[PDB]
Amino acid sequence: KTVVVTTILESPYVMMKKNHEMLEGNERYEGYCVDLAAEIAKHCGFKYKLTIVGDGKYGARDADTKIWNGMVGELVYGKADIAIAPLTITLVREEVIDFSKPFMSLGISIMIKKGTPIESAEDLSKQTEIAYGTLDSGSTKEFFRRSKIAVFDKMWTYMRSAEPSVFVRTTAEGVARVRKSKGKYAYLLESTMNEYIEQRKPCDTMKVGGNLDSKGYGIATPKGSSLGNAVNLAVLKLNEQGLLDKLKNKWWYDKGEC
Amino acid sequence: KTVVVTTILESPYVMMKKNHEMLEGNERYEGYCVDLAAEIAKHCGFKYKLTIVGDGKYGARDADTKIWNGMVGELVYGKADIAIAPLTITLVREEVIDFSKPFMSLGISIMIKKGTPIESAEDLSKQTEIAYGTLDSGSTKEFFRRSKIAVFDKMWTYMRSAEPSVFVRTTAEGVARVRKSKGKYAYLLESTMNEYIEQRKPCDTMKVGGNLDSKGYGIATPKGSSLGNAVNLAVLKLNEQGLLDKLKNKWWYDKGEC
Ligand SMILES: CC(C)(C)c1snc([O-])c1C[C@H]([NH3+])C(=O)O
Ligand SMILES: CC(C)(C)c1snc([O-])c1C[C@H]([NH3+])C(=O)O
Repeated sequence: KTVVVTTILESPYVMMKKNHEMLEGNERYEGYCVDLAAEIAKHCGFKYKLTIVGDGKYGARDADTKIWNGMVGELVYGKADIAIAPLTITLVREEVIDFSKPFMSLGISIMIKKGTPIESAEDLSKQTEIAYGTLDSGSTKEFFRRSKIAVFDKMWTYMRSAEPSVFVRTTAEGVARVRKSKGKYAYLLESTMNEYIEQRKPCDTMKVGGNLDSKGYGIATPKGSSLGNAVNLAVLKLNEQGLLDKLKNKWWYDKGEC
Repeated sequence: KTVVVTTILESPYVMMKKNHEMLEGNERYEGYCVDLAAEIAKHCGFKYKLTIVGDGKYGARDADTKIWNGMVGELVYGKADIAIAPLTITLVREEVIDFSKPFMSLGISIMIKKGTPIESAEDLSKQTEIAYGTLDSGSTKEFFRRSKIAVFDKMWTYMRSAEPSVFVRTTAEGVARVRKSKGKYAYLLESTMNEYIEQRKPCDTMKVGGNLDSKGYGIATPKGSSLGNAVNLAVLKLNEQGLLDKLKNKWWYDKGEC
């Protein structure tokens, strides 16, 4: 009866509080999605337990074993009742799980270290001196892998063949790579995360150019779950009340460092 | 030609240095195994690259897919040339990878919060008020799962059926659980790690009683790797020179906090 929430450690959506070893249950975490989960639970009238996804993945269907991993897999195989995280709504996932209307809009974007002579995806695709990649798993990588758009196909061809690998395991690694590469590495990630990092010291990164696409994050539930309807209505209510905007401002700008 | 070393983040064997985002390659890590790897490389005359195992696992053969995971899998499938970590030498693993003679001896042991009325495995097995478990994966769990020793069989029966789960994902979680349980949780882990934690503030934990078994950690290489022989001779030389003891004292006691 206690709703099991699967989420993922991804600043500023879900983070461990300072000296968390001394805290219990949900009180161990904080962030945009922690606040969102509380608001949704409050609106839908249920108790919940926040759990961090085991493999630390968002969700992808293995070609080899066909087994969904990450938060999507947790829902598909009945391990969790709802996923509250920066989980991108995609066609492939929509076929196996349900998504509420978007609680946040974003698009793939380019992160560069300030000073890098790049302002668009076309620019990256037309040169080789500045390397570029994405999270080694996730919707961003999948977008490039499945895209037939000329520029993105060219970018994907390069990325999947680049050696050393241009892919990273976490956002933190992607950021560190941009920073330590002296402008020789550009990172492709979702816009709202790009905007978040822009506000983190040493304030040496920036989002450049427009977004490569447009999509959103949604609250996910198992396909056909009765919880889906109510959660979707809560997201809409929260959006209309301005709560969603308040949360972004709180975690992105109020706590900004630049 | 550069030896790929697979290891795992497990204090004090391998740890991220303070403000590591600003460091490159092997310089990002420190610890007992980082030092050991350097000594072995120096003795065998090769260059190497330290890499953290992807799934953060030691190594187990999935029953379902039969696919080895963790550092053992990295060696089995040819992703790494050598594993330098607190990898326990077991019969099952010895059948698929090679191990040098032990570079460290240890045994499964009991970790309790000071004050807990427990001094042995028999004591734990004869009561229910104090819960107890192990790493959710690894040689310790496997020992209990495969054991036919009366006391350990009884302990395993309890552990695999206990609800909530008595298993943890990491040593850190096992320790935090012992500490936050007010003596209501005992943790089963290898002795040298138990001894390490004993030296960490708040100095509220302790190893109690004798060990449940006797074994060791070995440097692992792919089955039949030419690198195995030389690495084994290096471990023996390093042991005879007192280097192995120096490293333990350095990371356990010299840096002790109790
Ligand atoms: C970690 C973060 C959410 C910022 C990013 S950046 N590029 C991605 O593919 C992702 C993961 C994606 N949203 C997903 O749900 O798979
Ligand atoms: C993490 C640490 C090495 C202390 C422990 S404690 N109990 C275990 O099973 C392990 C893992 C084990 N050595 C292995 O190689 O699987």
